[PDB]
Amino acid sequence: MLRIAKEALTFDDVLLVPAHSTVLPNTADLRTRLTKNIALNIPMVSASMDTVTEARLAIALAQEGGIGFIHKNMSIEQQAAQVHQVKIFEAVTHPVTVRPEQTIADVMELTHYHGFAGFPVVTENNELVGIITGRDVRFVTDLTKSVAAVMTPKERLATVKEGEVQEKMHVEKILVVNDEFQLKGMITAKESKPNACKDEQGRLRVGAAVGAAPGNEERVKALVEAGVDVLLIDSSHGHSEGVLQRIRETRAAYPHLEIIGGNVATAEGARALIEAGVSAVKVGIGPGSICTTRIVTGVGVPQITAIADAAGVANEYGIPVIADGGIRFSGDISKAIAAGASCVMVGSMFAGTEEAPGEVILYQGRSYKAYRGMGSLGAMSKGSSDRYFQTADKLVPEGIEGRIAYKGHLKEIIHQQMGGLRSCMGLTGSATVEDLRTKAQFVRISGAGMKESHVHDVQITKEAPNY
Amino acid sequence: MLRIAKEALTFDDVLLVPAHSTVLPNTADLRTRLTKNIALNIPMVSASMDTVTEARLAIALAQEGGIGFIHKNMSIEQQAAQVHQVKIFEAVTHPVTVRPEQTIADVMELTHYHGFAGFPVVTENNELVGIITGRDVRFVTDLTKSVAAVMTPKERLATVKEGEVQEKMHVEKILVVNDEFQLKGMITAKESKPNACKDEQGRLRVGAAVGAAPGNEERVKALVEAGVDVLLIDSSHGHSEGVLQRIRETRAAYPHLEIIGGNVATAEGARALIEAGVSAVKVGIGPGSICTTRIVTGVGVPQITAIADAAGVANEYGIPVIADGGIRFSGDISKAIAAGASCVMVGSMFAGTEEAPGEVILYQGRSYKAYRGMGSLGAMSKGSSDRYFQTADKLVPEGIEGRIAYKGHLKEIIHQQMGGLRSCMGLTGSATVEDLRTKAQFVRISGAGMKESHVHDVQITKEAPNY
Amino acid sequence: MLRIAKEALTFDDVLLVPAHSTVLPNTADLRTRLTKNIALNIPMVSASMDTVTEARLAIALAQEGGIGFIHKNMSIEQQAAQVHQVKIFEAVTHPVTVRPEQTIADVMELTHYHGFAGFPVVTENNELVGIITGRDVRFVTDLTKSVAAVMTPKERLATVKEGEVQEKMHVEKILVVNDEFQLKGMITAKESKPNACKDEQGRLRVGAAVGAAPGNEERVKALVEAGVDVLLIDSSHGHSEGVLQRIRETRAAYPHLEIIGGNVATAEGARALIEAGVSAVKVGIGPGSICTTRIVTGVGVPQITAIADAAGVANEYGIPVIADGGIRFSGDISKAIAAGASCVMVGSMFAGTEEAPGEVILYQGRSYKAYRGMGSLGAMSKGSSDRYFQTADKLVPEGIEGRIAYKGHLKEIIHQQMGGLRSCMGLTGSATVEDLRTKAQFVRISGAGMKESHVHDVQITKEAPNY
Amino acid sequence: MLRIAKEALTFDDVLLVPAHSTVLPNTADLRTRLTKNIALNIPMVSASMDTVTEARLAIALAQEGGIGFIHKNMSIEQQAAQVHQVKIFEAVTHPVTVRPEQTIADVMELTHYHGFAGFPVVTENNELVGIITGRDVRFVTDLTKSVAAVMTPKERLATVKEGEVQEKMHVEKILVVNDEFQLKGMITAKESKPNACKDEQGRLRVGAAVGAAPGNEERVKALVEAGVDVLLIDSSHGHSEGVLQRIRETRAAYPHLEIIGGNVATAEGARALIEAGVSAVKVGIGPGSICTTRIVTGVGVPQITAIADAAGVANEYGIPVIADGGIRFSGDISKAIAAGASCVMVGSMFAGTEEAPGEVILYQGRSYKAYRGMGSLGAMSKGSSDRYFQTADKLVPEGIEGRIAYKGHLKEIIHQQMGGLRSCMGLTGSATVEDLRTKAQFVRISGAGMKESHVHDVQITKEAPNY
Ligand SMILES: COc1c(C)c2c(c(O)c1C/C=C(\C)CCC(=O)O)C(=O)OC2
Ligand SMILES: COc1c(C)c2c(c(O)c1C/C=C(\C)CCC(=O)O)C(=O)OC2
Ligand SMILES: COc1c(C)c2c(c(O)c1C/C=C(\C)CCC(=O)O)C(=O)OC2
Ligand SMILES: O=c1[nH]cnc2c1ncn2[C@@H]1O[C@H](COP(=O)(O)O)[C@@H](O)[C@H]1O
Ligand SMILES: O=c1[nH]cnc2c1ncn2[C@@H]1O[C@H](COP(=O)(O)O)[C@@H](O)[C@H]1O
Ligand SMILES: O=c1[nH]cnc2c1ncn2[C@@H]1O[C@H](COP(=O)(O)O)[C@@H](O)[C@H]1O
Ligand SMILES: O=c1[nH]cnc2c1ncn2[C@@H]1O[C@H](COP(=O)(O)O)[C@@H](O)[C@H]1O
Ligand SMILES: [K+]
Ligand SMILES: [K+]
Ligand SMILES: [K+]
Ligand SMILES: [K+]
Repeated sequence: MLRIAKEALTFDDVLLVPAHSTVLPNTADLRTRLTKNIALNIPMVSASMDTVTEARLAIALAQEGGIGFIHKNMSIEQQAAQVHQVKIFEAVTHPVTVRPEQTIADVMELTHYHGFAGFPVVTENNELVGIITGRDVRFVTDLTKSVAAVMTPKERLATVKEGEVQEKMHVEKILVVNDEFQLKGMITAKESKPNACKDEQGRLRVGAAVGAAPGNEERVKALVEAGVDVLLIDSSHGHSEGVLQRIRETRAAYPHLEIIGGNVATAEGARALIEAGVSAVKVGIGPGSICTTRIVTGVGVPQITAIADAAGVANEYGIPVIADGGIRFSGDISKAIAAGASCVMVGSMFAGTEEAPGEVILYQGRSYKAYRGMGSLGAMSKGSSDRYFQTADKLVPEGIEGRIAYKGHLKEIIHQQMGGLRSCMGLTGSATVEDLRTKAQFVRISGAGMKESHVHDVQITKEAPNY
Repeated sequence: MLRIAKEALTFDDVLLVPAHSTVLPNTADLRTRLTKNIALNIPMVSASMDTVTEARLAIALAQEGGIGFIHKNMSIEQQAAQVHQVKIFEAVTHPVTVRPEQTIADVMELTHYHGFAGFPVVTENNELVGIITGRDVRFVTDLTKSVAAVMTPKERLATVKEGEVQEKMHVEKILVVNDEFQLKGMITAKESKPNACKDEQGRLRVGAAVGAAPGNEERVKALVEAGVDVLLIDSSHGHSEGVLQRIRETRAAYPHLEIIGGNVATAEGARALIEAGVSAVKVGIGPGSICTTRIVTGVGVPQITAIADAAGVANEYGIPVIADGGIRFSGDISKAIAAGASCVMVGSMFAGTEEAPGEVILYQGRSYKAYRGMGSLGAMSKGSSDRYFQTADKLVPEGIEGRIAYKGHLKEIIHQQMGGLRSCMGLTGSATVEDLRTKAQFVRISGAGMKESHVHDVQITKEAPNY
Repeated sequence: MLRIAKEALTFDDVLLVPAHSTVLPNTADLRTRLTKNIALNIPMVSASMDTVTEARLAIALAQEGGIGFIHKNMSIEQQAAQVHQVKIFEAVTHPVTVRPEQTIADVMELTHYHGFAGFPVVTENNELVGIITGRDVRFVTDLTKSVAAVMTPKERLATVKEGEVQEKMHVEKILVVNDEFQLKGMITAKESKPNACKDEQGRLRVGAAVGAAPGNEERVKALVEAGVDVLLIDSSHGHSEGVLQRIRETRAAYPHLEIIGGNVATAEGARALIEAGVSAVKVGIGPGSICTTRIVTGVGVPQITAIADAAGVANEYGIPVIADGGIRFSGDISKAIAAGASCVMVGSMFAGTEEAPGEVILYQGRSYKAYRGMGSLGAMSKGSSDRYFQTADKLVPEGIEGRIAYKGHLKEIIHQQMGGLRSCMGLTGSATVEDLRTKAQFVRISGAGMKESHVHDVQITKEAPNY
Repeated sequence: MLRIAKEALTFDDVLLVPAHSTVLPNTADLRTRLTKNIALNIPMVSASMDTVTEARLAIALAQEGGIGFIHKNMSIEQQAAQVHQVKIFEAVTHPVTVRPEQTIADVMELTHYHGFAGFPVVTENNELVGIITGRDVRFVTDLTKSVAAVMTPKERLATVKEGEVQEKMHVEKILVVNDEFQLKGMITAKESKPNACKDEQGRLRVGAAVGAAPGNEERVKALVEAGVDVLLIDSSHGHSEGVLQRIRETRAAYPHLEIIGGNVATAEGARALIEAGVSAVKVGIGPGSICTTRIVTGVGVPQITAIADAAGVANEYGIPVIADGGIRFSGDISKAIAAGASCVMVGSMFAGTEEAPGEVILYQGRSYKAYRGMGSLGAMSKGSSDRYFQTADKLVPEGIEGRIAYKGHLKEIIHQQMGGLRSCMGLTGSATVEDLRTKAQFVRISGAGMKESHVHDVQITKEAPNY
């Protein structure tokens, strides 16, 4: 009579089972797939939220092996600039410089009559027209001569266009130019981040979100043109025709573009996304820390069941599932993977790190940052308006606005969390992320089983970095 | 051995499943049925409680698309007057006026020798006997003449009886009279509330409760005579013979009267109510916020199972179910509908609004209103007594007395709550209330699933209007 | 592999189902059986605990329709005296009196020369030897005569032996004597408590506990000789051979004595008690408010399942079940009955009433009384010792010592609680306790169902007498 | 689809069932097996943790009938010295003594011219070369003679080598020597601890842990050479090949050594340990009070199911199971045994006793001791380092550091806890630990059943010693 499918389960209803293992935590292999064609070094992506991911965090995350997704709550050029920033990220030097009109006396004023390498010569703005060296000047007496009658001319310089160049240097100092022969710096013949997630040309990978409303074409175009590695079409309802249509159109317009579509929480929803053309299915309706959808609307599916149901279909097409929302501890990452996901998307876990947007706030002598639902009033009010234009029709939010404890640097957080994954892989005898994802077993536990799992019956005196 | 049917479920044991959808929240259709013949524009009715619904709230609710139920804790004429108030609600002007005995000097005292429209002329009390205009007087010198020798006489006036009249005006100012030609105002040729729930003649709908005890005939009669749209026979035990008898008698006496009977919590109970003649089955034994029945008596049925069981029968006769009690958030409304209800009856959700009875109370520098069970001592003590008459026989209450946070205006609350319904209809791909009610699917969740549903693991900094 | 029977259930896991009803709460019939041959007017007995039941409460409870069980933590004669007190409870007057040696002047000193009824004449100690009346003296001048030469002699008095006598009075004042013709008072030709639980001779019923250890014979004998109506052999383990043996012996020694045996929590245990000869099976291992057995020992059975299992057997022999422990609200009484019990035994519910032993304690400006497990250290330390005698062998308690809020008078508590029963009987359409016990149905509910049952989502401003 | 075995259960999900019993708590038999060949007098062992077990507690526990396991967070010789200490524990006297060079005047200086037993004579360091008695001196005048010309020579002494000797005394005072004839004390012809757990030669039993990393051979060798009764190879992952290999090697090197291996939480894991050669299977992955494994890694198995699954296999080979972690109250011990374990290993239950390592700490005017996971940062930092050597590679802890309330003496704790076991054995009619372990039955209970089990609805005024 009551129309009810079986009991759906979330992270706290299950525990993974230990198994025979020849795997040590530090030998565990963390590599996995974000989409059919994009590899991750760690099974983490960052949420596309104005309180989690801008260029700063996207770069830091990619350096550690994951991919950040730039949020859409900014203008097109703003978003494209963010992507571009990530794509060109290098860490070049930017030397002291003179004019073709400046005199030798000007130069001697700078050098202080003791030897020097040289000064790149630049025009009114900002053309590079030569160089003057400690050997061009050592024996020039006439302090009145302009730098241009004694400089090494344009053609004797060794240069590169911005964007490894270390190949062309095989000469040991090279001047970076652009398309109008305009100086941008210098690089002088000299791996900090071996787990970096990078594209075929050794650039850091980045993603960016656009959402499903009509009229996104201009935004998509600019993001692809800025070299985005993966496009996320993010919606609170991936099973909506609107979303499927938007995915179809984007697939048809960029047949090689890796696209993530979601969110869904069912087999059917994962099926309709795959049919629309996604390269990856993003799963989660309502499990997010800052989410009130389940309460406001009554709709949702516990996240371990949502994952397994979406993966049941997505596996049949070779399509990876992304588990998005509700990850609170590193043991949830293990569980989301064993349920069928190839990686997890996280907000709160990364929010409040140094790298996330926003400044630190003090509240009762303790450190926090802003963290808010993308569907909260504040996140939505940066709507398209200016409130000058906007106003019986008030928005009904499905997210809250809050504060989250300051976490410090992203790198240490990732290391803490992946530690716990590695240890689970040793416990479950999973060599690779695939083995955890396809072979690990669960048991179902009661509320009393979950209390035994936590710390219990002792006073914690010190905070542990993973708990 | 132990006599036990299956596990019964309440709101927090279930979540609705998202589905393929061509529905947008703002295109969702909220219309539904209160009874076999009365349509609602929104699936909400207000509880019949002395701390929720009197004329004030009944009018405000009907203007928004629902129906209020006037409570019975007042005299017959009091209750009939409340219904009448709702039925005649308009928002007429009520102009300045003179006597047939008053002189022209009296008039000139009022006008101040500059032009005027006119003054309706009235008797000792309160008959209308004519009009005197700025053109009746402009050239009357004799300030001593009585208004009656120069007034426009009774028959040259254009008038209407109280109770659209805008048809007869096709003349642009019309004088409202009653049956003794007595003046009541004026209306001068001039839609704020398009979702208003209205009867075939464009009057706001209203309901009123009587309860099941013998001797209600006089009360019913007066309520029907006051134009009540729907009679509620409300009881803590709708499956009691007393209640069924009372419903039978009322059906026989008013074969066209829409009658709501309840409350029940079973198939059988819904069946016996339908057999007795109800136009709608009201469901809920014990789920109310202020209810202690379950604890005091040990009896009750979790409300999602109570709804589905009652709807299983009521569907077979085309009879709508009203889900009454236990609605706390807008997601519960979605759930109660998907379980089989056509609308929800709410107390606490509306209590504490400006429109509900009682004044605002301050308690520790914060705003509240009184909200009490109709079976609490205070609600019951307004019994029939005066305590002068009343007293080893003390009442045993099944409701408590309390306070509820001030909510502000009803209109904003309704908009907040229906927002969440609309969003669920988009999530579940339900175009109409019927589709949610008959096609949406649930999953069953654990206590851990319900914690994931809420906000979790972040500090809320601002209160969201729906949470 | 793990040796586990099905899920056992307690009060909060179930709710009763409303049903068709021709029963009104105030017409509900509360009468039930304590044992095969002893009727109760209300389905309550009081626990045999030194903080719940001594004569005071036993009398008050019997007057309301139940039976109190005097505890065993006192000497034999102490316990027999308590029983006796209950058995003889009447509410006699006790007039002013003179000596056969006292003079007329002594009498006139007392009367003050205005008329008087008379003075019963008594010996050195305390024999009754006659009467002197206002008419024996009115005309006796000689103030020196001793009362004995003018008294109405022994044989003209109308008298009764202690222990209705109102039959012999058919004469209107009668002098109460004992076996040595010794005066005890007077009763002068004059129903407050119609629900009183009484024996065939109109005396209040009382029970008394002895426990199962060897050597109880003397105690049993004295209790039977004091007119105890029902003997309780109370143990934390009724399925222990020791207990069954003790029951066997007592049955053989008093074939007509109603005996309660327990506690058990299984079919088997109820069977072995019946076989041993009990007139009633008492059920409950670990559910008591002050009990720590379940935690200390790991043993126990949730009380609704314990009841139904014990009743499954006990029903086949016509033997009533007593549900003992874990009753917190009046809805638990309804549930315990529907699970199969004929009445409930309560401790905390009665503890802290005026009538229970101990004085009121103030603790932070609020009223309490002592309430302790009979297996707590304090209850057990009144062992048999004096601590002078007693002491690597310390007792290991299965009960705690605590305080319970002052409740006031027992009568009001009973009325509050039976109110809730009556209302459940109306809700479930149970005319008699038997119908609730054998025909009412349960549903099983989740933790979320139990939260809906309570008060929720409102601030209680006043305490309700049943909640 | 989701890969899930049945619901696993922990202590609070179950209760034992009372049964027919001829067993009294004080007649219950507590003896059980630690391994195939080592008997315990009580079914308790202490955890191998630097905050629970060093020699002090190992000795106290063995005296009460259990076995302590010395932890490995110390050097080899340190650990061997601890074992040795336990093995030689006696409670000898150590008399006053003189030199062969000291004069009679020196002696008379000590005696004070009144009679004396005698003085054992010792060399430079520390050889025993004779004795001088109150009868050797009574008649020696020459105060200048050296003790050696008047002493009773080496050969007239009655002596024993360190390590019952009371047999050789059959002479009543005997001088304890070593292998270089060096004096160690004296024992003079004189059962406090009858439940002592002892080896075939009447020495207290002790265990010691080594862990599974390569290179443990030297440590094992020294522990065996120090007379360890049982070797524990303890790991957070007993199903890891590394652990199984280490067990294999140790079995092959010491075919008669009793070895405990673990921890596992499955049938398979218990099977692989038995195959590797263990004499006992230790069970528990994640249930420990101070454990965060379940949360950090997501892996674990509720402990009652982990026990029964491991015992299902281990029973088929006659191999005992040790239930390790998550024991909080004495009722958990009963449950762990009935689930299949032969004894329990405890940390927090013993931590904070006088005997456990560490000093008492005051924190807000109350007594505590340190208790920490062996996998917490602090426990692990005593790594092998000195931090001078050690440092993007920080450890990821699976244990926390905390404080636990001071418990007093271990003996009283054990007596409290075994009290509760004994009482359960009476309740379940289990004469021996074997009967509880193989015949007792469980019921499964809800969260509401567990609340009824606890104290509820009363204010505890005094702390009970077992709760
Ligand atoms: C896009 O971000 C999300 C996602 C991924 C999810 C939910 C959600 O509320 C939002 C924010 C809601 C927004 C931005 C409103 C616009 C819309 O999407 O129509 C959710 O409940 O599951 C998944
Ligand atoms: C007799 O009172 C009880 C009863 C009825 C129960 C329990 C209990 O602990 C005591 C007190 C325990 C005592 C007096 C110790 C003596 C003994 O009985 O051996 C329980 O857990 O279920 C039922
Ligand atoms: C050995 O002590 C344990 C045991 C028995 C268990 C766990 C645990 O974390 C530790 C401490 C973890 C350590 C010492 C890290 C070294 C390692 O073992 O690799 C657990 O979760 O179940 C059982
Ligand atoms: O306002 C919101 N309402 C509901 N879900 C949101 C909202 N904003 C973001 N989300 C989702 O919640 C996820 C983050 O969940 P978290 O890691 O548990 O903080 C995001 O990746 C989006 O899926
Ligand atoms: O005193 C009472 N006891 C139990 N139920 C009540 C009482 N008064 C009103 N009710 C019911 O509780 C409902 C309101 O529930 P609420 O919306 O959860 O506050 C009413 O519509 C009646 O069904
Ligand atoms: O010390 C004790 N330990 C366990 N049970 C007890 C103890 N003392 C009394 N009882 C039982 O607990 C019952 C009272 O339970 P209550 O009504 O829930 O307070 C008594 O009737 C006895 O069955
Ligand atoms: O740091 C740790 N993490 C997890 N388990 C631990 C750790 N240290 C000890 N243990 C285990 O926890 C047990 C003690 O559990 P307790 O009795 O519940 O305090 C030990 O016997 C080990 O099995
Ligand atoms: K949420
Ligand atoms: K309620
Ligand atoms: K209890
Ligand atoms: K734990």
